[PDB]
Amino acid sequence: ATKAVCVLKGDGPVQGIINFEQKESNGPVKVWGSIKGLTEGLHGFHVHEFGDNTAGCTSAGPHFNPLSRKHGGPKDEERHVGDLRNVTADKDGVADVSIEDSVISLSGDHCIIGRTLVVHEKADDLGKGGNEESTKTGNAGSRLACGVIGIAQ
Amino acid sequence: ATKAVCVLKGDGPVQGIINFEQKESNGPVKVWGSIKGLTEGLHGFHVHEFGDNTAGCTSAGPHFNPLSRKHGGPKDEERHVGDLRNVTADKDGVADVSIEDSVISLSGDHCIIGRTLVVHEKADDLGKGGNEESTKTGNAGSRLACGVIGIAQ
Ligand SMILES: [Cu+2]
Ligand SMILES: [Cu+2]
Ligand SMILES: [Zn+2]
Ligand SMILES: [Zn+2]
Ligand SMILES: [Zn+2]
Ligand SMILES: [Zn+2]
Repeated sequence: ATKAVCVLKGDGPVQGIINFEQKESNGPVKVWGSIKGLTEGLHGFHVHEFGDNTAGCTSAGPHFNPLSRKHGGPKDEERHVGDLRNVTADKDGVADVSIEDSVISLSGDHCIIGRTLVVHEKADDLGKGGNEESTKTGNAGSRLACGVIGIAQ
Repeated sequence: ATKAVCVLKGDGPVQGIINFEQKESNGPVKVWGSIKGLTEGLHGFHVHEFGDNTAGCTSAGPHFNPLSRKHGGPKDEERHVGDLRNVTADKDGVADVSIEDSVISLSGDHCIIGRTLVVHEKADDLGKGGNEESTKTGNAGSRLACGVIGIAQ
C-alpha cells in the first residue's frame, strides 16, 4: 500500500490537508481530509499536471491529462486523470472530503505524486456546461489553494 | 529528460527555489537555484523520505535512505540517497546553489519526486563528526525550510 498527502494553502483563507491511500496497483485511491475557509457549496477539485508552485497555484499547469482527453466528471470514461469530484463546503466553510477514485493512482502512468492538488473558486461543471471552456476546465474559476502531493509514511 | 522543482519555505526567514534536471535514466541530476535568509556559511541540504509537510518540516521523516546505509558525504559510496552537498550562503545570506549529484534520481528506485528537500541550521558534518548522531543525520541542526519536490514542465 501507498499513502500520500497534500497541504493546501493560498493567498486567501482556504487551507486544508488531504490524504490519499491506495492498497494496490490500479486499485481505488481513497481521498479524505478537511478544507476550511471555503464558500458554502461546491468547489472544483483537481490534480494539475505540474508540482510547480513557484508562482503560486498558477504554475501548476493544466489538469493532469496524459492522453489529451476532454474534461469530464469523475464517473465519465472521457475525463482527465485529474478530474476529481467537487468538494462540498458546509455553512461554516468546511469541506469534509470523502472520495474514492479509480482513475488517479499513486503509481504507474496515472501517478499523481509530485503533482499539484488544487481547490477552486466555483463548482466544476463536469464538462457539461455547454461551452468549450467547460470541456477544458469545468469553468471552476480561480485557484484558491493548492499544494504538491507528497509521499507519506 | 525530466525536470523537477521545489519551493522552500519555513516560518518566514528562509525561502528558496531549487530546480532539478536529469537528462537520462540513472544519470546525474543537476540541482540549482537560490535560497535566501540564511546565516553566512555552510548549511546542510538533504532529501528527506516523506513529502509530508502537515507538521511543517518535522513531518518529512529521516533522510531518504532506502537501503539503510550510513549518513555520509555526497562523494562517499556509503551515504544516504538524500545526502546532498552543503549549500554556501554569502555575506548577504544568499546561497546560489550549483550541484551535480549522481545518486539522487528523478525516476526509478532513487526517485526524489514527492519527497521533501530541507535546508538546515548548521553545516552537515558529512558523517565525520564526533558522535554516533553524525552517521545518522550529519548534526545539521534544525530544519529551517523545506518543500515537496514536484514534477516540472
Ligand atoms: Cu483544478
Ligand atoms: Cu536534512
Ligand atoms: Zn486486486
Ligand atoms: Zn479536467
Ligand atoms: Zn549516458
Ligand atoms: Zn543522510
